[PDB]
Amino acid sequence: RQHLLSLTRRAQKHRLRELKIQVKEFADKEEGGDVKAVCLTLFLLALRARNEHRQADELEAIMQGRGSGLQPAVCLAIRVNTFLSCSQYHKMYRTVKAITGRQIFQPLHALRNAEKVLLPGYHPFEWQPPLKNVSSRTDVGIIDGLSGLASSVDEYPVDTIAKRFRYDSALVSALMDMEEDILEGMRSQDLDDYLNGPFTVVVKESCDGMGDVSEKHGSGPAVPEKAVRFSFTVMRITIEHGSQNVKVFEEPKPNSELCCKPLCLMLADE
Amino acid sequence: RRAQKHRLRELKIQVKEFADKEEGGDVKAVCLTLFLLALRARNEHRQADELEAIMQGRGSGLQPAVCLAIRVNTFLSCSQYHKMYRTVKAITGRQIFQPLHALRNAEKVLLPGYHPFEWQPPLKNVSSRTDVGIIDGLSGLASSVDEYPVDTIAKRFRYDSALVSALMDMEEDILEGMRSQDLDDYLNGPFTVVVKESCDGMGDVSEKHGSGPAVPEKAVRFSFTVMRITIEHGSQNVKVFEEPKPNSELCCKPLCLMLADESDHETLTAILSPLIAEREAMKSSELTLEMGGIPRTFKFIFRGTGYDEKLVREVEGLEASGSVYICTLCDTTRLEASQNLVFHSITRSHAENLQRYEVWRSNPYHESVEELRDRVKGVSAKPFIETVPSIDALHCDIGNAAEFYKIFQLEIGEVYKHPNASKEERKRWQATLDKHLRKRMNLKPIMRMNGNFARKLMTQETVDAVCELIPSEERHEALRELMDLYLKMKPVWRSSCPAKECPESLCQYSFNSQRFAELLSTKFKYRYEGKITNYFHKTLAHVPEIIERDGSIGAWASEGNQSGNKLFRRFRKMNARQSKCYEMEDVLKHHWLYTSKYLQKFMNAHNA
Ligand SMILES: [Ca+2]
Ligand SMILES: [Ca+2]
Ligand SMILES: [Ca+2]
Ligand SMILES: [Zn+2]
Repeated sequence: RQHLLSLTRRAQKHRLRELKIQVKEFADKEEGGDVKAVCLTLFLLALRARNEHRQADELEAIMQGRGSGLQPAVCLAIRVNTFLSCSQYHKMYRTVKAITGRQIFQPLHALRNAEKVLLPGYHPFEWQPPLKNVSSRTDVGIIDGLSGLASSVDEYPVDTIAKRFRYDSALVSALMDMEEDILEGMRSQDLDDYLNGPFTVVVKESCDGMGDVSEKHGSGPAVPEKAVRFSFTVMRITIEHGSQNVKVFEEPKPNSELCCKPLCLMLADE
Repeated sequence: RRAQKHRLRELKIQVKEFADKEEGGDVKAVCLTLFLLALRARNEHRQADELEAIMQGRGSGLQPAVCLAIRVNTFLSCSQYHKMYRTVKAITGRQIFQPLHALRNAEKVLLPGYHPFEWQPPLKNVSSRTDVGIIDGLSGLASSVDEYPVDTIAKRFRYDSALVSALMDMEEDILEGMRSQDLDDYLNGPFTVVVKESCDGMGDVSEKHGSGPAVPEKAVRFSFTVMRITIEHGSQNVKVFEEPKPNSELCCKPLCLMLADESDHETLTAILSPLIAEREAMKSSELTLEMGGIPRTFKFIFRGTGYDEKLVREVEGLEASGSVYICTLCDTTRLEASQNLVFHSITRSHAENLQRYEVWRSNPYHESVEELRDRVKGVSAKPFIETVPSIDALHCDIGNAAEFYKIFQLEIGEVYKHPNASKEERKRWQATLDKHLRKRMNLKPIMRMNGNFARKLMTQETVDAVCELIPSEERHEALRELMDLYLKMKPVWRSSCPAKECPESLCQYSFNSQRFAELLSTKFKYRYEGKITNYFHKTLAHVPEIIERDGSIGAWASEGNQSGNKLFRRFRKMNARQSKCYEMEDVLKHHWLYTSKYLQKFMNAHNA
């Protein structure tokens, strides 16, 4: 009844009960069941009466997800490319939060969710004609690499732990990881962005056995331990537009450490 | 814009008339709280709180101390921190994190050799400069082809500079302490500081850079910990400050660190002679140091306690640990320890050690070696550091737990009935106990007995399990009672303040240890007839007096240093320059930072 900075959440509630009544009724009858946008514009106008387009634009930005927010993909990029771990990222998160007051970084589960979108096994795709001897599922993630290899005391002994992606799902993920660049190159070559022609991809796959990936996690020089990575890269995407082929996309630096996507990891002598 | 103006002018006139009449025309805060609550309704507390901030107006970014705290308590490199910085700056558009040079400037303040201080009287043989930070630990040790070849890289702070930086690091905390104790902020009483000393020779601090597991290299880190600060208000000493977690990873301030075996006694003494000179100089002086305006007079008490038995015996001039003179507190023989279990006193100081070494080297009464060594109770070396008579706690409970593990392996085999077996039934007994315990408690056995193993093994349940492996009828109770008493005893020393954590155990400890001694002496004489291990002498006979002399036993222990070893390795590979000269002062600087407190109360801001 007196002021509002000191009036608590429910004290203000009882102060403007009737404000809330009128605004909610008018909103959900005029905008067809909505109150967010109307109270948003209401506060924008009632603060812009004091010509504060700085704060107006800042608030429209936070409503547009751009500014002091770090959308989860961005924080995931930082945590990956900075080699942070989850406990350390949580330390930094809570510290920046408690000091600033804002929430500049995003919590861990908002990174797991934004990660699920970037691995393989998320998008719906379909082959034609369907792939012989290949499954039809579309949520196939990290398969065991042995591929159901017979592992008992009766068959040829094998202890090489190995993980991999399914080739088709990983290739689909690698393509929808660069959808944006595909579309940008499509525009740049003066092509109708609404096109679905037979895009000819050109991939370059390569395995290379590395040596001595073992360490010293303890008091002992454990053993020589070798690994083998099979990997690939989307070298060049072309389309058969008109009567010719045009590079919708060409890899800038083909043989770079961060354009060679991993596909299979095994611990075995090459 | 014009569109929404038209669309909403009705609500406009409605809300404006109603809010102008209701609260007096303060539509600003009214509509503010309106949209706040409306947006919170749909669980948008993120956007609601950031809008509360944007209207309040505050702290869009951080200040350099916080960024420094983050990259130190997160172990970021400089390339990585810069990468994160520029990413956030380009995405947000603001500048939340601070550039690297800002963090170097905010770092120059928290390292030692920044503040002014004044010793009065001056420190004998110590310089008077105040800006001496990281200096070569060899202290100008002559290194030519003609000298005793030394090759140990070693960095150190000057001891007084280190203490000055620690004190003006915990300035805010001890000011808050005086506030809480109903004293004056502007009081300059002679603050007596009580510092703990701890040196521990961590080993195998190397890593394979290329091919070849050849060389193992060791290290030594000498460090201290401000343990309490106490002003003498009027005619009483009030505890302005006490360390919450005394033997903790991150209050053991590093002071000196070197790459050299802990038992390379010449090198060790070459490195630690200057430090001992400095800590002997600053025992008859008073640090004058302006702290929050007004200047204060500090006055120190050093206590060397973070020493495992090995270094205690090495740097006090005592025979190696497997001698006949077992206790480093009382001069008694192992045989006489087993005859008389708990009646000993504490009678081995440092001045006594020096004087006995003088007796040895001089040999005043002209007697052969085997009665001279009785005269000098096993002191045949010149004492080097002044440590105090005390028992470690970590190694104490580990040793006692290993001895119970041995007793278990013996009871399984019923060594009492048929003694003197061979060295195959021994391993059989061991594997039996191992398989049995791994089956019953998922307690997978290991060789280097750590603290988790000792923690799990020393439980009434473990004896209740292993009791199902002895054909006897009474060894059951003869282990049950034994474990009962050992557990009634463990908190007394393991506690960081047994006076106000378990005073019943403390007032019964004498009776419990005496009964424990009787029980070992009667139902276990087949083992403790001669040899009794050192820790079953310390634990049994000296705890109820180490308590009355120092308070606790758990606080004055080496755990704080034993943990820091982790950090070292990490730093040495993640934050260093491989230069073999800079590569060690970097580790030492970063460890000093990590151990700071003006940053731990930033990385603990989420709680408060
Ligand atoms: Ca190769
Ligand atoms: Ca040691
Ligand atoms: Ca150690
Ligand atoms: Zn003793």
